[PDB]
Amino acid sequence: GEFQRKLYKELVKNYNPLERPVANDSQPLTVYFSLSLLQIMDVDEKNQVLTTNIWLQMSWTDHYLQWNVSEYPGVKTVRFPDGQIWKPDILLYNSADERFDATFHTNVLVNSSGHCQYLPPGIFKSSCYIDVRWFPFDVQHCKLKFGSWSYGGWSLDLQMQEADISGYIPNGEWDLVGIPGKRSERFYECCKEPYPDVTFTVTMRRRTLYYGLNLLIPCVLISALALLVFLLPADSGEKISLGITVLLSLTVFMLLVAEIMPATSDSVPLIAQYFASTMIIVGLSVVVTVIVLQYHHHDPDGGKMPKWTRVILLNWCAWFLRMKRPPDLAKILEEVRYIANRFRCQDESEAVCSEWKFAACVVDRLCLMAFSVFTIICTIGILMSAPNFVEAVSKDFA
Amino acid sequence: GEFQRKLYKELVKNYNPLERPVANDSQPLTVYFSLSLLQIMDVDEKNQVLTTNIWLQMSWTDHYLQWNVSEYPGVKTVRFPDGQIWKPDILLYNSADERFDATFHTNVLVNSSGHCQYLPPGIFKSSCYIDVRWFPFDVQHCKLKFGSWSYGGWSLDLQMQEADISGYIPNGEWDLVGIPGKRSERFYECCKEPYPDVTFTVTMRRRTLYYGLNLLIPCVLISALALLVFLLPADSGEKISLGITVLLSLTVFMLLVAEIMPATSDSVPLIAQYFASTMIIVGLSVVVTVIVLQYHHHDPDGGKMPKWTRVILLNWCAWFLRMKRPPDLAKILEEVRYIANRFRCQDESEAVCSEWKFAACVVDRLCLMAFSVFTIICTIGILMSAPNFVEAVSKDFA
Amino acid sequence: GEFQRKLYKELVKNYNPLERPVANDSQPLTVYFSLSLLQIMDVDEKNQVLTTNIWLQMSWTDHYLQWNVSEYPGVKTVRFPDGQIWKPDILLYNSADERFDATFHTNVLVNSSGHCQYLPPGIFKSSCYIDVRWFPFDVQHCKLKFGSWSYGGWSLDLQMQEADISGYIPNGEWDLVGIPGKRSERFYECCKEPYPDVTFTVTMRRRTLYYGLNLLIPCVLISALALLVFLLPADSGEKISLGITVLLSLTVFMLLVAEIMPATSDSVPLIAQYFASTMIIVGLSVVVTVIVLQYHHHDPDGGKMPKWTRVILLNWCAWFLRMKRPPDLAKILEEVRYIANRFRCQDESEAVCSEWKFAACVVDRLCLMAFSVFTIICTIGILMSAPNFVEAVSKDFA
Amino acid sequence: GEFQRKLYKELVKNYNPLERPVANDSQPLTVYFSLSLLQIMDVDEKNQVLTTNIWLQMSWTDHYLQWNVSEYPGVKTVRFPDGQIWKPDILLYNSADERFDATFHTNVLVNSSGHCQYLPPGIFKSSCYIDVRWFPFDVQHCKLKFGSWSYGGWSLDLQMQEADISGYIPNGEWDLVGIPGKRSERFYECCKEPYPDVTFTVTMRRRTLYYGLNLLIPCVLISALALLVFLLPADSGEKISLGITVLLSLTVFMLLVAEIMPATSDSVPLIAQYFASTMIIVGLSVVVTVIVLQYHHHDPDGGKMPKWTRVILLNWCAWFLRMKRPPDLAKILEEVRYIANRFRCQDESEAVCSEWKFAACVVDRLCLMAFSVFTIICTIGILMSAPNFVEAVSKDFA
Amino acid sequence: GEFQRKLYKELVKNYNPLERPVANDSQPLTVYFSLSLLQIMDVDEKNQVLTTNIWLQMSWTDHYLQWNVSEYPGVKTVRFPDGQIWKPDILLYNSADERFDATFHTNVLVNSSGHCQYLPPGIFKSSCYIDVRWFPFDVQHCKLKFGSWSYGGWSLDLQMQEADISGYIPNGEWDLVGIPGKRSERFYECCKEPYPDVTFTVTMRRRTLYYGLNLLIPCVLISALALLVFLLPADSGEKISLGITVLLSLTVFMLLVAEIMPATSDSVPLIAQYFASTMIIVGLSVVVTVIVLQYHHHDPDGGKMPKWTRVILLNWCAWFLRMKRPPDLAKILEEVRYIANRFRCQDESEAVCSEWKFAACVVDRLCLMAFSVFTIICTIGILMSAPNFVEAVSKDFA
Ligand SMILES: NS(=O)(=O)c1ccc2c(c1)[C@H]1C=CC[C@H]1[C@@H](c1ccc(Br)cc1)N2
Ligand SMILES: NS(=O)(=O)c1ccc2c(c1)[C@H]1C=CC[C@H]1[C@@H](c1ccc(Br)cc1)N2
Ligand SMILES: [Ca+2]
Ligand SMILES: [Ca+2]
Ligand SMILES: [Ca+2]
Ligand SMILES: [Ca+2]
Ligand SMILES: [Ca+2]
Repeated sequence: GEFQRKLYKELVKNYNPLERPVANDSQPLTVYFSLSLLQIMDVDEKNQVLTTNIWLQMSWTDHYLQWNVSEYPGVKTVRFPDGQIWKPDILLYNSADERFDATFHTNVLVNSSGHCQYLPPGIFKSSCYIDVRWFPFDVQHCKLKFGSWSYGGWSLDLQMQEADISGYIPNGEWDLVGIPGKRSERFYECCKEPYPDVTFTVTMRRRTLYYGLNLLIPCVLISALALLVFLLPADSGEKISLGITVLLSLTVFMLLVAEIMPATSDSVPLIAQYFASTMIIVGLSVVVTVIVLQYHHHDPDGGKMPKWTRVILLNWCAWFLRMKRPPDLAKILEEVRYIANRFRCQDESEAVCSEWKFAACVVDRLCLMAFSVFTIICTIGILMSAPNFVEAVSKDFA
Repeated sequence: GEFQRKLYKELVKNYNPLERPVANDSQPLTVYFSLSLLQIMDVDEKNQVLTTNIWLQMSWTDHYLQWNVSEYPGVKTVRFPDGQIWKPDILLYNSADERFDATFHTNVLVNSSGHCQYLPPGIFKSSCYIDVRWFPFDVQHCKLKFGSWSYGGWSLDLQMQEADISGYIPNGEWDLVGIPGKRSERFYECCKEPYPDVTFTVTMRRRTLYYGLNLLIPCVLISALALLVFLLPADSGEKISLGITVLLSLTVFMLLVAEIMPATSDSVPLIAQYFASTMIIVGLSVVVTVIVLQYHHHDPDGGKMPKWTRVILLNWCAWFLRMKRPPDLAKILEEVRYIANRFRCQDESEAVCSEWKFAACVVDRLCLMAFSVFTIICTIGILMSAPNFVEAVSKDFA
Repeated sequence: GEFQRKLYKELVKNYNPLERPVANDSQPLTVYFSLSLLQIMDVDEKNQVLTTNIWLQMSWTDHYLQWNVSEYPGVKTVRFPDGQIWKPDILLYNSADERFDATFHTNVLVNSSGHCQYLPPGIFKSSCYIDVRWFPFDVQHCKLKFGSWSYGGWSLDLQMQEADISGYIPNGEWDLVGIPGKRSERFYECCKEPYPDVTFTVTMRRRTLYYGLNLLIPCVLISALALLVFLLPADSGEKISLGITVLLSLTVFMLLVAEIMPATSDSVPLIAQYFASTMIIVGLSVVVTVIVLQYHHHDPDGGKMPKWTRVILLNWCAWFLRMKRPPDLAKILEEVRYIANRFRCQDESEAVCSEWKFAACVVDRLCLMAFSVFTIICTIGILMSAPNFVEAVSKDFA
Repeated sequence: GEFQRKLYKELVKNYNPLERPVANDSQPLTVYFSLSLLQIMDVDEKNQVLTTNIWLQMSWTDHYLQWNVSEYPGVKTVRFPDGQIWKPDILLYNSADERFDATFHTNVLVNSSGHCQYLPPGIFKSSCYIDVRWFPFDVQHCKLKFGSWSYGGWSLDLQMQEADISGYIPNGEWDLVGIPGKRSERFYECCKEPYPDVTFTVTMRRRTLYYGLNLLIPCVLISALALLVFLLPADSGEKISLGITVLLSLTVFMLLVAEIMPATSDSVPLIAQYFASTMIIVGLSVVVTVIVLQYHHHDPDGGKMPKWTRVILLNWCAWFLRMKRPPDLAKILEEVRYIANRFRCQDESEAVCSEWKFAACVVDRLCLMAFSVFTIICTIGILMSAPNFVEAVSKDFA
Repeated sequence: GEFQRKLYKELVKNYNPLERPVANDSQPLTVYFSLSLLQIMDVDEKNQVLTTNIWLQMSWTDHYLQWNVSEYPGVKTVRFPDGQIWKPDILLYNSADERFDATFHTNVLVNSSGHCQYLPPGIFKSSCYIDVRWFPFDVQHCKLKFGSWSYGGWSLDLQMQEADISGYIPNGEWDLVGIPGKRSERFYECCKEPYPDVTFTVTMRRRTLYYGLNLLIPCVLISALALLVFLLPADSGEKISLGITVLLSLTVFMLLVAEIMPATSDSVPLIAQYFASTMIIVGLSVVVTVIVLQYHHHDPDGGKMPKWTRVILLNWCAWFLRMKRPPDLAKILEEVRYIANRFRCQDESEAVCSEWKFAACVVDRLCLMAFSVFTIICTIGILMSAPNFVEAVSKDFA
């Protein structure tokens, strides 16, 4: 209207969008900086970059944008686009975005007293260190460092307001514990003046329901299935087939864990050593199966069973695991004697083979017990060694 | 021409593209906002972002862009590019695009009465919560929240017009149920004035023909093939080979389901638990096969069959499943006696082995029936537990 | 030079780049629109977006850009960049690009008579419906809809010129049948004036040499190899091994077909049902192998062969498939009688087992013939059911 | 300084950045165009797009940018950014980049005589036809076509200077043979004036060390391992296991070759037919193994060996491949006769089975020789059929 | 304020942002160039491009931006955006970014003496040669070449300041040894004037903990498991099954190494030849297993054991590896003689078969020892042949 047009023409006249809108040129300009977290887009641990949707909030007082409400009836707020009024140069210090700004420049509301208000949105890409030591029971502290690029503490001092949690969309993968912030002053050995900045520490923890059901339970079931080799009879030649097939199945799980894990080489991930232990147990089960088959397929009278081997396997382990089984009339006679002698020799050889097979079965059951104990101990210890494991289980699975 | 050039030179003179084109500066400016959905580009459930091709429609009245048709014959409409006339700052609140605008700024048609008209296109990227609880029988309600960034209800009030469905290209993957909208007013504890906005809720459901034929039918056939282990004779040593190979085949299906599913950890997807049940059934079939082979390859006289084992397997289950099968003249005689005695002992051992093998076959058939029942029950229950399953089947497969 | 500088200074003076360059402000401005297709970048059937390299061609007459050649010797053409002279706002209606323009704005040549000429290049991203019903023997009709955004038929009427095929780089994957176009007028229930637009329908067909050699021939060979199970003797326990391994091999082909196919759920792709039929045949071969092994490994005297089973398998199918094979002196005698009686019983059991094995071989050969017939019929019928299959084969493979 | 500021203020005055800087407006302006290739970023054969880092070099003479060195001491060169002085509109005709320009606009150095100099860098994306007929022994001729967009030969004629090879970073994958160029004139049937352009043909060949060690040697070793089936004895039932496993291993190599090859359907790649031949040989080896096992597991007296079969396998092939192996006293006698008669019958059956097994071994060795010859011939012929194969081997492997 | 506005209005007046701010127009302008490395984003060896987050630091003296502090109380620093004051055109020469600039243009602080200060951030993408000869024990020297685009040494000479390591975020994958820099002058055969530039050589080494635990240890364990074939008895037919399965497992490791390695064909990577040696050892183990099974399954009296074969295997290798095992009354007699003669012949054949089996076992143990030695030697030699292997192990694993 008439009054709004007159006000807009009056305010722009003799206004420099480069000068700091202070009335004395020496007193610092107080700028209240805060943000409003909306959602966490994707925590890319591969490149150690955090992508978030954040609405910044800046509020300062302008001395040259003040008018009288009575003299200009009706109009109470004026908005200026970029390049028309002075704005603070606050931007993310650790921004990993290519543009390095990642802010949509909107208008700046101005009240009758000149109190400007700036709410620039944007999909920020911060760069924070991401440790995967306790993956997937992981808690991350990503930091957003905001501050004026070319203003000191005696010209533009930052004042902090608490972040706005209201309106935050809950990310499925990550749970937001909170976003505490702190205002800090950095000094240089030039001028003895502060360089304040406002930094917000995004504290988030990873949810383990999806990662659990996709990596932990399948691994446990696969290891328990690999333990089945010791129950198959040695007569059927499919023991090492099952062992090598279950190890081949674990290979693709190892590949998946490698593809989802970063290339960080500062610590060993918990799930990495868990999978390593599981695959090592499977390989040792394969070796044990080879030994058991070597015992089972022992040549008749091809060797002598050692006394220690007997007294251990056939007695002590048998009792421990409840085992129980450890003229022409002369020529015809001389000819028929050989058949029965050969049959007796075959029976003795069969008895020796039966002893060897029972020793193999004893080794099978002993290794079944030992590997079950090892698998249970390794799984429980590795899973419960992670901090806040009980909290994550009670909050995800329950 | 002459008249059009004169009109363009007259309208621009003494015009501020920053002022709101109201005649009183206090009466609110009515802006009619609506959109025209064209197609759904891609529903990215991984990042919970919806990509759509939308033509916005804005219509307001400008007081300073009115002329006389008689005084300017021929010209009835004038178009101004960005930065030359005032436009509303309506933009998507929950836009996940990096630019946060995602609108191609076009010209604004102006009638003789000053009624402006704005139709900015753009590939919007909204951020909506996407639940995968009932995947793939899934219905999504994605929300598009539009509103003025820096205008209240007493200066620029939004009026809603129904979305334009005409011209919508049917997306292959998703079926558009509809796009209802609502106008809501948000109040602050500052000024007791409304802050209206227009939000459109895109209601879409996923089609299950592709997902069905790629995930459900192959899984059913794979489970039915895994059930074949109980039909193979135990004489051929290829039972656990088939079982472990079919489980290895299910492993890649699990990997695919993990790759197409988001990392959301708020609920267990229906197809996720379906695949888990199928693979658990396959693993239990492998365990049962191990038990059956242990029964089949039982050493002759290496143990005693328990009385309960006999009375169950060889009688009750046999009847339930229709089983039927549960001087020198003295020396020659003494020598030939041993051969027949050994043959009789071998025959008795063979009879015991036959009893054990029949018990193994009985267990095989019992487990075949039990696992067929379990697979059918699990598949039917999980598939029919999802809401609107019948609608999706009748609309996709028929 | 002097004359060119004078002409440039004269033309710009009193020129508005916003007015339509018509001499009467009521007669429509004729704009001749045409394009010049250069190459097809990538037909992304996943998102139903077509990417092409197109040089647009626009020609209109400007009334205010006319000068005298004699008065300005030497200079015959003047070029103005964007924002200096009026240009039509023609753009792709169904553009799926984020910028929605995808045009590099070049200069506009102007002749002495004011006939402007505009050739803006650009990598357009159109959105066309892509059906995969007859994949890979597929013919696509993608549509490029061009028209003025904010001009009617009484101010800027579009005139169509045929597309320029000369200079088109032949895309390897797709063969360009042609690009016919049509000019259509859309009417609104407001003003009874046309809204013309020029739309070009890109008609292209997919070449099947690469898709053939990568998907069809390997599938045929894999199915023919799966047919080999019926030729292996049942004595060697590696039948179901071969069957399950060939099915596992087909699994990755199914995964590839799923990865290259869109998520469209409006029709079943031809190659999809072809692969489904092949894998179903392989699974049925596995089931048949299980049945054959069940027949082969039949216990001696563990059951009675049914009369119908005999009269079918051992006679009718045997003839159909040319099968041919369907004091102390008393004690010694009484003792030796048992050995020969046991041997006779073993021989009878061996004869019964031989009958069962011959029945298994007969079933093997019958199923070999039946599955060969089924595979041939399914492959030929599915491949030849597609339209223009003969054209694609004669144009790709020959 | 003073003189530089005076010169800059003088040159800009009465200067139009739109006019061609010629002194007569009819004589053509000579522009010397050349480029300086730095590196080849990536040759994307999938989309037939070449990405290169190129520094363009343009030099023309400006008539209005001449000053006196004595009158302006110290200053000898002036630089103007974009939009301040006239520049040629030379750009890549076949640019596949979305922006279609892909040039970073820098300043233009001007000497005292007005000789301008322009060196705009940029990551160009040209579109060249890429044939994969002789992959990986491939030589590509990608073309970069540069020319003025809206200038003829009588206003702006292009003069060519040889490309600058100095400073070219050697790309690891591709070897740069050279970049010859040619200046050509295109005529239209309008005006009988040339339209010159400068095109540079980038001639590059692919290095085969990486592709060799990753695709050729592994394939050769895999085929040689597949040849081992004929050496395994038929007693162990693991022949077809090895054959089908090696074929399954070749399947992933086929998948890799498909993933690295474009979708071009104009010719069959050399490595494609090489892999096809290798996999066909493996499949034929599997079929031969099936035949050999059918011969080996032949039922005793289940058929008659044909006379031709005998005279070939047991004699001619045996000699060719050095094979060598082709009252109560009556009752007891009548009872014991049967045992020896049965043993004699078993011995005759064993002799027949031994003949069949020797025939199977003869077939095994014959097929070993034949398949070794076939594999060697196919590999050598396919590898040496490619042109410049010897050059690529001597330059990569040596 | 008043003084700041007056100063800003005074400085801009009669200022040309194109002239070099020197007081004599002949003396060179000293520009101090330095950078501040923050983090290494990703070292993409595939395209030989290095992505880093770098804050540039430029400092020069401006003659026209000097004012009096006393005359303008309070204001001590003024900031000008892009296009308002002269700035050096320093940019990365070897930038591989599409924009080629990759710098966020910020304000330029100016002191009372005119000493400007420029700190433009940006995510630079340099192009450096990346050799993978010693992967993963790799040390890279990537070079960042900065220099003025269109200024010589007599107008704008570059002065170098050491790079700022403080504030560098430690990248997980790469360890930063240091970033030494050097200032060099390039001369042309035109003018005998220097063209200085400042280049920083980023020296970084790859950490081997992740690559170690994912590629080296699994390969060692897989090779050691492949060595287990020689321990399995030949009676169980699962030797070549284990060998071919472990080779199939190594196939996916080869695929992973190919996917993570660049396409460079100038040298053979260390891990590439390591994996090649491991897979060659596995293949040779498979061949040895085939030979061993051929020896084990030798037909009775189907050939004669060579004298050299005996004296080697059964004696010398047996001792080397501690092996130990290398009227009617006439008719009945004549009938019973045959049974014992046949049994004696069978016993002799069994003895020959036992000799062959012992020879096979001797070959098995000899090959076990030989392949263990070969695997150990190859692994140790290849791993320790890389330079700084001990440093990388002591710094990553310890
Ligand atoms: N999560 S991970 O870091 O990617 C990962 C997962 C599993 C795994 C490793 C790494 C390697 C580190 C330790 C052993 C090695 C491997 C293995 C291979 C063969 C056998 Br027999 C036994 C064990 N197991
Ligand atoms: N769709 S999914 O969420 O990716 C998915 C699919 C299948 C599946 C799971 C997850 C895991 C969760 C439950 C068991 C576990 C796994 C499994 C592994 C070995 C055996 Br023996 C039996 C069962 N089955
Ligand atoms: Ca993530
Ligand atoms: Ca999707
Ligand atoms: Ca495609
Ligand atoms: Ca490539
Ligand atoms: Ca990397």
